[PDB]
Amino acid sequence: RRPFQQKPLQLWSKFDVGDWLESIHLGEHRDRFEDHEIEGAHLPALTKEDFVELGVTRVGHRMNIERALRQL
Repeated sequence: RRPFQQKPLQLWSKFDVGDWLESIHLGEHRDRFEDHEIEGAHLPALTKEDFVELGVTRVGHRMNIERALRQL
């Protein structure tokens, strides 16, 4: 169990995003989204060029990240 499972998207600290990323099998991105201090409130406003800057250069990852967003 982890605190992102327990609080709304908009209250996710940068550490919570990192927890959620790993939960969707994208922990490879956890440290670069943490240095950019991406928060939960940030996740639904990320543009494709944001995702590149965050190093999510693979289409497949972008789309997994965004299937998961809607599941929330």
